[PDB]
Amino acid sequence: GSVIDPSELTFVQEIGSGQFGLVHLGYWLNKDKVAIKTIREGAMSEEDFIEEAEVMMKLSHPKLVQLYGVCLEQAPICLVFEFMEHGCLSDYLRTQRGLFAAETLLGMCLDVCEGMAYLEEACVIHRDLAARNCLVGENQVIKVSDFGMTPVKWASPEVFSFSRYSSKSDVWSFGVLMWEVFSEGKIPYENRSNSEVVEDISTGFRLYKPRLASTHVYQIMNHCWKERPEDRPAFSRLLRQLAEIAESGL
Ligand SMILES: COc1ccc2nc(Nc3cc(C(F)(F)c4ccc(F)cc4)nc(N[C@H]4CC[C@H](O)CC4)n3)sc2n1
Repeated sequence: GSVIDPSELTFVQEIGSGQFGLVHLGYWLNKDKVAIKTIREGAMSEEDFIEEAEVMMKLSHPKLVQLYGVCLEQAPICLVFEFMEHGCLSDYLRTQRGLFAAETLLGMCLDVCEGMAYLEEACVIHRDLAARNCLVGENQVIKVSDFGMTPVKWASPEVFSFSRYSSKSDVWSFGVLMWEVFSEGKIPYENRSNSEVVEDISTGFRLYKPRLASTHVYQIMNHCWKERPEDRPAFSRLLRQLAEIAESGL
């Protein structure tokens, strides 16, 4: 990827403050609107932070966020991404609650599923798929973000007990992301501790069917939440199941 000099960035407004660093609305070259992600000094190594960018810069799909480049010269170092006009999906769903047709919500799931099928094919495991790590562009296009990395509520049981990450553990997470979309940004397992969530899931409890989700939609969420990873569908199959409902039973 392209190396960006710090002098080429204009920081306009701080919009986010995470564990791994700050996010700012900015401009590159006084031209392109960008989301600038500054590393949090100490909280993560520059090597790892940079390697995430490298991974991302060679994964090209319409439903995966893109970078303009990396700014290494002046610490704190940063990644420079394209600016997604409507911010993160979890917040978007929350602020637009009541203004969504079920068809639109299904389309958002489809967008995320297309990007995840691409990642799955590339043998790239996300590890932290959640509405909070998806972004909203124009005409409500959803892109997957933060997908180049090396939250118990989105973790499959084999992940929360044994750290067995896989594309099928991403599918469990996608099921929870589907629940977030159809509940229009509710927090899954609200006010429950990790111990309680683990126990509930190990018991057979699953997130309740949201009002805007049809029976078929909920059947698909549940297939993502099967106990054994091998009983869950791959993203490339989920994509077509989700598309078939868009015609039939919403
Ligand atoms: C991978 O990092 C990236 C890449 C691109 C990108 N684009 C972004 N755009 C916006 C736009 C707006 C907005 F202001 F235009 C906006 C806000 C609310 C709303 F309802 C509608 C629009 N808010 C935000 N907020 C951030 C979301 C992600 C979070 O971790 C940090 C805050 N990002 S972030 C980003 N990160």
